Amino acid sequence: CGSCYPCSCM
Ligand SMILES: [Cu+2]
Ligand code: NA
Ligand code: NA
Repeated sequence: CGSCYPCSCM
């Protein structure tokens, strides 16, 4: 990250 920080959704 994003809205799943820390990822892997990115
Ligand atoms: Cu992330
Ligand atoms: Na960031
Ligand atoms: Na990813």
